[PDB]
Formats: sequence, structure tokens, C-alpha cells
Amino acid sequence: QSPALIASQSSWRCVQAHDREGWLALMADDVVIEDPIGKSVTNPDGSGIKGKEAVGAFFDTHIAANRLTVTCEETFPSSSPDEIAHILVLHSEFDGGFTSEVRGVFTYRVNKAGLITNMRGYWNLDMMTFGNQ
Amino acid sequence: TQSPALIASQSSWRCVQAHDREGWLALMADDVVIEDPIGKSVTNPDGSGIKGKEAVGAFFDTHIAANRLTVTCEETFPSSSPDEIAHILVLHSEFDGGFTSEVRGVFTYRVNKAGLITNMRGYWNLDMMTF
Ligand SMILES: C[C@]12CC[C@@H]3c4ccc(O)cc4CC[C@H]3[C@@H]1CC[C@@H]2OC(=O)CCC(=O)O
Ligand SMILES: C[C@]12CC[C@@H]3c4ccc(O)cc4CC[C@H]3[C@@H]1CC[C@@H]2OC(=O)CCC(=O)O
Repeated sequence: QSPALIASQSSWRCVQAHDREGWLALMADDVVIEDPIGKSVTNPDGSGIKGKEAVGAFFDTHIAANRLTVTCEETFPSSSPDEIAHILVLHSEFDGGFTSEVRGVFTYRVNKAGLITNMRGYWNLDMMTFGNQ
Repeated sequence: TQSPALIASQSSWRCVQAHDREGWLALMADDVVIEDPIGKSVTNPDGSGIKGKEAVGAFFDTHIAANRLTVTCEETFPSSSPDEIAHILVLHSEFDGGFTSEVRGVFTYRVNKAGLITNMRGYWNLDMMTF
């Protein structure tokens, strides 16, 4: 198992586990999370969430007042043990029965130490589905 | 209006299928890097990708020579930036002599402000290829 694979798989288990300290242990001090890439609700300036404090906030905000599934549909290794891509499905269910889902490509890059420097999501609000119950 | 990233991605598969080398290079920024795949492999010998129009020209030549290359987009994943996009692509080679070669990967593309490809990056390796 490559470092990029251990890291990305560990990052889904830690959100499954709602395990904030284990999630942050996976991150480099210079981590940038672009979920999604570009200006969006979860990326207000289009530039990403930078550094472990900010990314901790991101974790805290995301796991609050909703059930947050991340399923790996498919994995695409590259030829670098430090970079990898996956198709993931994300489901949040907030209060009253709401309900957002998105399916995206996510790419991950780790440093020489095995820690996440980048996580990048290809999705936008037009691809997201809303529901009730 | 399709995004600059999507126009560029779709044009690059059209240029390849038309064996249009000048069309293909007109899509590229002068600082273009192509990592097909990311990391060391037959098509990325030093692992840092193919850099610049001249080198990316040579890449085009080597991939289409004696080859019936089809590039089929199975699925497209826009981002929230009109300059970055990802696709699942099936790259199918049928060389002269009849020998088949195939890979299905994730490819990401980035364009600059002019709409020219700065990056093209493939998530595949030789262990994923079929024959
Ligand atoms: C955009 C969201 C789903 C839609 C929600 C939403 C939907 C409609 C609305 O009027 C307000 C809000 C506020 C919170 C909004 C959510 C914040 C994160 C969530 O979407 C993400 O979990 C998708 C994947 C990810 O960013 O990890
Ligand atoms: C199939 C190739 C690796 C993938 C290249 C390739 C990769 C992507 C693409 O869009 C087109 C092509 C056409 C040329 C393709 C190469 C021709 C020979 C090369 O494969 C060999 O290095 C290994 C062959 C074998 O494992 O038997």
C-alpha cells in the first residue's frame, strides 16, 4: 500500500469515526484542502483551506449536526506512490431530513513523510443532489 | 458556454483523433507540463513529466505513430473553477501488426487565464494496463 493510499483511506476512516485528532494527524503543516477546487461554500475565496488549524475548523464544521458518509467508489493509483485519485460519494444528512449528496473525483498528494499536502475535489453545486428523509 | 477547461479537454481528444499535431499544440501553454502518467513510467521516464511545446509535440508523435489511438471519455467531473476539470478516460491503442493495449484512468486538466492547457495529469500505471 502506497503512502498516498494509506493516507487517503485513513482520511475516510477518521471521518467515519468522527475522529478529529486522527484526521489532523494525517495532515502536513502546509496542507491545502480544496473541497471543491474553486469558489464554493466550502471554499469561499477559491483558494482552499490552508494549514491544520483551518482544516481542523473545516473538520469541526463538516461533522456537526449531520451524518457524514464518505464512500470510495473507485481508486485510481498513478505511477507515483505519493499521488492518487478516487471517485468518492459524500452524503450529509442535517435536521428535518435534509440531505445533500455529491459524487466527485478527489485527488490526494502526500509529502516524503507520508502526510497530506493536498486534497482536491472536482464537483460543484450543480452536481449536488438534495433530498428529504 | 462550456468552460475553458472543458473546451480544452474536448479539443485535445478531437486533435488526437484527427491526428492534428498543430491543432493539439495550439491548445497548450508554453509552460505546459504533461504527466501521463504522474510518476515514473514508460511515457514519463524521469517522473517529472513532459515540459514545453517542443517536448509535448514529440509526445504527440510517439503516441500516434503506427497506432489507431482512440480516447473515449467515459465520464466528466467539472470542479467549481471553470479552469480545472477531471475525466475518466479510456485510452485504446491498436498498433500496426494488430497488438492491442488499453488503460482506463483519471485525467485532470488545468488551463490558464488565456484558456491554454498548463497541466494534464493522469492517474494510471502499467499494472492497470490490459492487452
Ligand atoms: C454544501 C453542503 C450541502 C448543502 C448545504 C446547504 C444547502 C442549501 C442551503 O440553502 C444551505 C446549505 C448550507 C450547508 C450546505 C453544506 C455545507 C457542506 C455540504 O456539502 C459537502 O458536504 C459536499 C462534500 C464536501 O464538501 O465534503
Ligand atoms: C503500450 C505503451 C504504453 C502506453 C502508451 C500510451 C499511453 C497513453 C496513450 O494515450 C497512448 C499510448 C500509445 C503508446 C503506448 C505504448 C506503446 C508501447 C507501450 O507499452 C510497453 O512499454 C509495454 C508493453 C507490454 O507490457 O507488453
